[PDB]
Amino acid sequence: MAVGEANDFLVSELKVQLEDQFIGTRTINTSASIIKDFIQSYLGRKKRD
Amino acid sequence: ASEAKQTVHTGNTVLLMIKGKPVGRAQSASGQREYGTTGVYEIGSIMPQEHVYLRYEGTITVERLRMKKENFADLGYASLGEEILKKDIIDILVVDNLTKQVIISYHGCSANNYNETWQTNEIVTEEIEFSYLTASDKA
Amino acid sequence: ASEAKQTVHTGNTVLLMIKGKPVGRAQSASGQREYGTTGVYEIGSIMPQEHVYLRYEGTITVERLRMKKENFADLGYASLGEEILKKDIIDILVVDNLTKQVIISYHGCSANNYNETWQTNEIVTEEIEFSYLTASDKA
Amino acid sequence: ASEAKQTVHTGNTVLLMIKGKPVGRAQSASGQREYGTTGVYEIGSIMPQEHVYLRYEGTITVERLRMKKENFADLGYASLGEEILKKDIIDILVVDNLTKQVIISYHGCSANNYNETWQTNEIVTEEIEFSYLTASDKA
Amino acid sequence: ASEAKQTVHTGNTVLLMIKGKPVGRAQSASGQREYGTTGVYEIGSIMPQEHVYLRYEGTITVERLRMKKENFADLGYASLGEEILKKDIIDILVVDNLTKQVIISYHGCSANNYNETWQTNEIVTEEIEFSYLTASDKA
Amino acid sequence: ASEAKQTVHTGNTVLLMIKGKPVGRAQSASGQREYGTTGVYEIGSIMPQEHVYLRYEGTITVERLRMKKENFADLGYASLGEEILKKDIIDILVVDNLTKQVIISYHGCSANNYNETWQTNEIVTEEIEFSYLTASDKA
Amino acid sequence: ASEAKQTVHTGNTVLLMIKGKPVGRAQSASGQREYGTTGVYEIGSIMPQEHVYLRYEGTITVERLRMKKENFADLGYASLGEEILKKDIIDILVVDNLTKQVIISYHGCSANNYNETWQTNEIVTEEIEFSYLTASDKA
Amino acid sequence: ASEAKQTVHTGNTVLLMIKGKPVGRAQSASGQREYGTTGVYEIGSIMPQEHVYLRYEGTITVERLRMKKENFADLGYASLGEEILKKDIIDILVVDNLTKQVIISYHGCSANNYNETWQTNEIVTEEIEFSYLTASDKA
Amino acid sequence: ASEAKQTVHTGNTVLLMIKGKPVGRAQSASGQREYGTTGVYEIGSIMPQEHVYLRYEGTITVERLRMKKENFADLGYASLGEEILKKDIIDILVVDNLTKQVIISYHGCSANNYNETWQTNEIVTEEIEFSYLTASDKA
Amino acid sequence: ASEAKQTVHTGNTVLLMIKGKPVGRAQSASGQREYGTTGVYEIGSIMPQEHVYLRYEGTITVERLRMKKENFADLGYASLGEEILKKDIIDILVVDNLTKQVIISYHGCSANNYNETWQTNEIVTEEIEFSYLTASDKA
Amino acid sequence: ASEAKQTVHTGNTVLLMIKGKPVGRAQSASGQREYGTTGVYEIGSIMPQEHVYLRYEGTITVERLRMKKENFADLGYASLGEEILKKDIIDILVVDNLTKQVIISYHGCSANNYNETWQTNEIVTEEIEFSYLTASDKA
Amino acid sequence: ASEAKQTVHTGNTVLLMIKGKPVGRAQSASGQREYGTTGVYEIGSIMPQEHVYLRYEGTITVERLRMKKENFADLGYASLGEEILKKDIIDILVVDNLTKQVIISYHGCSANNYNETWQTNEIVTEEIEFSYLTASDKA
Amino acid sequence: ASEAKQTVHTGNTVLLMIKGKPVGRAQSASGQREYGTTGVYEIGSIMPQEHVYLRYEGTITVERLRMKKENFADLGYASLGEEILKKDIIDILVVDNLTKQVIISYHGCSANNYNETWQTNEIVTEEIEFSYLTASDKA
Repeated sequence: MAVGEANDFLVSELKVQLEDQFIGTRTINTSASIIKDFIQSYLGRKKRD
Repeated sequence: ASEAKQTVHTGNTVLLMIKGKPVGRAQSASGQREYGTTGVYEIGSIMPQEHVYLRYEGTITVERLRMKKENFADLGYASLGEEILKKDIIDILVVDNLTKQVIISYHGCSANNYNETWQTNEIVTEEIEFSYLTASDKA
Repeated sequence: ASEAKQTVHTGNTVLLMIKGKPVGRAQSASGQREYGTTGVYEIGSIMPQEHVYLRYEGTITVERLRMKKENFADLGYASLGEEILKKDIIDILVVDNLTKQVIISYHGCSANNYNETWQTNEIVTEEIEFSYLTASDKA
Repeated sequence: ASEAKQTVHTGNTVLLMIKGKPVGRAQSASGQREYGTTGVYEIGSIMPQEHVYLRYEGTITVERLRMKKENFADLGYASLGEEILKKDIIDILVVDNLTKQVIISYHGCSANNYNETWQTNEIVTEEIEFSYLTASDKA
Repeated sequence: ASEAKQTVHTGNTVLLMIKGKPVGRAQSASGQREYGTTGVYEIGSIMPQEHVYLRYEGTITVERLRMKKENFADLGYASLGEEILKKDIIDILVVDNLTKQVIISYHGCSANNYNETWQTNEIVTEEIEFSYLTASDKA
Repeated sequence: ASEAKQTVHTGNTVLLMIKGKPVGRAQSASGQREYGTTGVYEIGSIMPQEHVYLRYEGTITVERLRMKKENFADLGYASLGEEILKKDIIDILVVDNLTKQVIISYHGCSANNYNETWQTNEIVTEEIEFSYLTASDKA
Repeated sequence: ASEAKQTVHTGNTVLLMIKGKPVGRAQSASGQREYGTTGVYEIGSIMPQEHVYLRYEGTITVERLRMKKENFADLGYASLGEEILKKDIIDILVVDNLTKQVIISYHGCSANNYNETWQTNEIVTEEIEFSYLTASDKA
Repeated sequence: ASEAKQTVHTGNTVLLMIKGKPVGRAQSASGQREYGTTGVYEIGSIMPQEHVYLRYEGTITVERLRMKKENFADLGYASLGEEILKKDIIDILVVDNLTKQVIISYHGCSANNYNETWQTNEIVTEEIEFSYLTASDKA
Repeated sequence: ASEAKQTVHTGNTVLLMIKGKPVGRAQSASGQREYGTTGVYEIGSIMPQEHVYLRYEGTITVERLRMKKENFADLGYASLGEEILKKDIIDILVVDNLTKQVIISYHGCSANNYNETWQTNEIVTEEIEFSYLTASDKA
Repeated sequence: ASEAKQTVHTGNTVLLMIKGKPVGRAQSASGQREYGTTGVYEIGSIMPQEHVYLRYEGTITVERLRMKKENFADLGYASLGEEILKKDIIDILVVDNLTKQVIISYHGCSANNYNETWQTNEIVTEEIEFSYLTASDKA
Repeated sequence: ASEAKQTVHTGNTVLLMIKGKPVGRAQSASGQREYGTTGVYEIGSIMPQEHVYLRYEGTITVERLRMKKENFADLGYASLGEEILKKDIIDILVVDNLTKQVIISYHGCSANNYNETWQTNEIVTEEIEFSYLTASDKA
Repeated sequence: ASEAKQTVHTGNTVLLMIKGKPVGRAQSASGQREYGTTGVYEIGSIMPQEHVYLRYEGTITVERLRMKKENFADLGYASLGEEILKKDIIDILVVDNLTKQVIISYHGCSANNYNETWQTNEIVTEEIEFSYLTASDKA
Repeated sequence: ASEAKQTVHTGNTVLLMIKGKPVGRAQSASGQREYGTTGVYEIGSIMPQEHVYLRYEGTITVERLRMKKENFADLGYASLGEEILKKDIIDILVVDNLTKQVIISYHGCSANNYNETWQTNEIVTEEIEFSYLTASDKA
């Protein structure tokens, strides 16, 4: 139960931030290399605490 | 000839980028990084026995002309007073201008000082400085 | 670029206003700020985990040709010695020359140091530095 | 055209004056003034709650060629050794050259350092510095 | 970085409260507490078999700038001379600003000692040390 | 800003008085008080049941530059030698020079110790301690 | 070089644990021990005949930044008020974060004193002292 | 400024004298004096009803550079070994230079303790502490 | 002088090699060393009799144009943050371009500070500084 | 200058040894020793007639960095908890490196007290204080 | 101006004389003085009331081309190491070239630092700095 | 100026001797003396009626760099271990190296404590305290 | 005309020499020398009573291109690592180029720092620094 509960929270909050970062689709300058970085920025924060 | 064929970076083949946004018309930027390295010492010897890493210190400084519209203050990415209490972390990236691919990334920047200058015959200029958690690069 | 179209501010299109009076023939001005940012460190990791703000510092410098009249002393916005103790809170604004628009403002200015230059073969300059409670802009 | 019609001071339209005496042929002089301003701080806040004036510090520096006759030392207005025990206060004034009217006054000056320089192809020059009780201006 | 998300309390976020009213211009608050612990020793063995708590001892010190009005003497939380014997037991709380939420509380403080300071050119400051029945936190 | 707005007392505005006479060149003043609070401790509980005030004790120290005339011994206050037996009870006051408003009063001071300090290349300084009966808040 | 070669322990790699849980933002830890050694002295000789161990005593102190959540009182370890009577024996460990290898263990700690420090423009800090029964070397 | 008109004594103007002869190269002189004051406490009231002077206690310390000749041992004001028991009571005075006018006087000093120092590359220095029957000033 | 005959080394005939890789397009490098030499002094003589060595310090600086690939990060001989803690001892050699001969070598290099420069109208430079255990040459 | 010809010992040449094995990364060693000397006083004379040695007292303290392995606890020269009562008396020697030649020796040390320290970003360090039967040197 | 008529001193009409010998081919000289002036401040006023002198400092610098003979070493007015300790008080005078008149004099000169320059493509300069008891002039 | 004119003793010229032998590399020497002066106090008067000398006590400490040969233990003076029982009375002298003139003598020294200090990257130092019977002034 | 007929030294008429060896192709060298002069001060006076020499400090710096063959490192006269333990004293002499006669001598030099620089379009350069016991000159 609790293994799934953490997963559900982690996925919702990842979506909550992507809803700003890239779902805004603000330019065609959004290289995949920045997508990889932003993911690692999210992972770094979840790893830190 | 073409800027993609040289083996070395220069100012005009690089683009400053920020969360969801290209910055542009930046003058310069410098990233300082230190590992606080310290040398272990022994009796019976004058040479250091080894060197140990102790603390990661680092800063990024940014230097830009004051734009007439949607400047740093209006955007708030460097900002003033007790609004700082509600200015979250920023990520700052240095990107190949022709390809839009990352050269390096700074994680977790937040302000350290923010200054400007005015003079009669000159451009209004701004100095910004952030402290950050980690530098990085990947592919 | 054409006069109205310039996408960067300049000394030609900016003028300093203090207590509702323009500071004409200003030589320069510098805004300076520090947030006393400090990093939180731990045993078990080299880097700071997060940074926090502790004490805000604000400062502004102003240079101005010594005016025959309506200098800062005559203005009543600066004074010498035991006259300073009878002078209430001052406010300073940076105003756009073309649009009549506040560019930034400073709240609760008070003098820090105030300095002269009586040189031969040169124009006399007054040099002043203030502290303020906060820096601001509201478009 | 005439020096009286400009709205700004310059070196040659100003005359250095001293008790009962015009000085003349001075190279430069600077008057430093500080109010030791300090910012009160609170818990629950990062901004300073107010700024308070604490101490009036100030100095005047003077810079002149060594005159061949009736120089500073012969006059004694900057002087040497344990004759300083009997050198009373001096008042120093900065005066409009065309009108002989006061621009500012320094009350209560007394020496802080006194230096000279000699070199083969050059004028003998002198540096003097006094500390003073109050700056002032009136009419 | 921002106040809502930092994991460590600072003097910048906390507010100090007394009798349901905030403290003005507190410079510090220290709280020292002892349990007088002692180790149960025996013959036949060198180290203690277990420790026992003997007594509760509480101390708190508050350092404050001397407000022009409504200081501790004017506000009635402290008093000079005869008057302390008339005063009631007083409650002091620590409270985060953003939520007005109690962090800890010193249930029923009472004064021990009172220290004040005046100096040339410089801020007037106070200090009071209290003792308290109990200290506790909830929510 | 002005001395008519600042919320905190400063040594700048504060004057010092003794026997209804103001003190010249007073440097610093310490003010200590104790109410000998003792905790009433119990069998059957570790905490104190209440705190009780028990013996009052205070001390005021005054630091002053040795005046060329009207020092403490030349003025007739605390002095050297046999004359201490005939120095009667004397009161001290702290005042605001801006309005001549009394801050506090030390009722019925008496001398404890007199320190005079001479050091080469330094101003002569003094440091007298006084015991006093009561203190009071007025105005 | 790497943390897998350096010959000396560092706070960088060392982690701290209590009740089988790691401590966040631990700043410093002191560890004292005494074996009350007494010299056995004689008639007929000036030197000691031998040294004997006599009473064991130790102390561990832990310094920590006040967490916004799960501090020592909020986590349920050493706390304030009556609840100390019901805080059972708890063990502390020092670990290498690289391999999770135990460095040392403090068997059966108990609280001695709790210091909490608040200062304006500084991070909130804490300092708890614990007595412990035995310590051990493992791995 | 000048010696005749300053309102504060300095080490620059004062001269120290002993047995009607000046002291050579004195570095400091401190004079500590106590009256042993005590507060008269009662049952039925917490504060003292009045203070009483109990005892006179006098101390003076003089720090001096070790003259090649005519130091305290050579001059007979102090002595090593057996000899102090032969020496008389000695009078020390403070005297302004310009008028040879007594400021204070330590009637009948007598040595307590004597301290000397030698160091590499550095000046040899002395110190003597005396006690005295009475201290007084007139004219 | 002719190419092989030059009796002085130059940047044209020297290239830096690190872990068996040449650092092409190096801008500069500086070697820096201190022996912590200290002199032994005495009473009885002004000069130091002999000098001794106490702590050795070694340092080397390197500047290099930021390479599109095979920069120090990509090389694996430098890295950022928590990547540095996984990187073993590095060795650096200075090698003659014409003879393929070691000019000097450094043992046990570790990074101290490592710095960027992203300027407009300029080539990007990496700026690095290392500590090492020892400096050496063996022809 | 060179090691063979210097006339003064340094921490650079000495090596510290224990039980026939060197000490790793010792930072200091201090040795304090007292003879408890007392002066034989009489009636009829003020100074002592002769001094007498009463007791031998020996102390030595060693400060060391916490080796990852083979520290004092791991190596068996010191121990935590119960174990010190099992350990033997231990010999410590000082020895010049170049000749492996004993300088002094602490015959039969035994532990008194043990002190350890962990800190953020910083080196872990130790300290042990011993007492010893006798100290002697030969050859 | 004509040769005798120049109302300002120059290096062409001034020459340095030391112990009755002219220092020909002097490059430069600087006279430097400080009076250790200090301000007296008070509670009750922001400004210093009066300033006083505490310690006089005198210094003079001299630069001179290294003479094949009759340099300062050969002159016997400077020397190296243990030769300096055998050299009596030196006096220096500044003398007018046209009138043979003392311009200023220095009393009791002694050396402070004394320095060389052996550069290629340049003339060798000796660089010296002295302290003196007093500076003076008597026309 | 020369060592044949200066009026004050300096560690430069002063030599140190023991048992008629000069000490090499002596750093510093302290010399304390007490005459246990007690004030004779009265009923009917607050002041002392007279002061009387009562018990003589002195101490001399000597600081020295550990010589490679002929240190205090290797030379046969104060030493370690049993041999202290057989170290007879020994005298110390202070001398002027210029003329070999005795400054003072410490008659009949005896050892009190011996400190030896070893620190990494520092010279080995020592600090011995001696009690002595009498001292004397000669020449 | 001929270099022997001028009365002044220059770089090309001087030859750097070392034990049994001419150096040659040196760029520059500077010899710093200080006497640590200190001014004795008195009460009753502001002028220093005399100046005393206290310590002889001095250094020689040397600056040379890196030679292709038999350089400083290969010769070892400035050298690296823990070979410094076996590098004896060096004497360095400055000699008339046409006559080979001594101008000055430095006794007892040993290293203090040793540095180099490399750059693309430039010569490899070296900086060396020694500390020495005495400067000197004779005939």
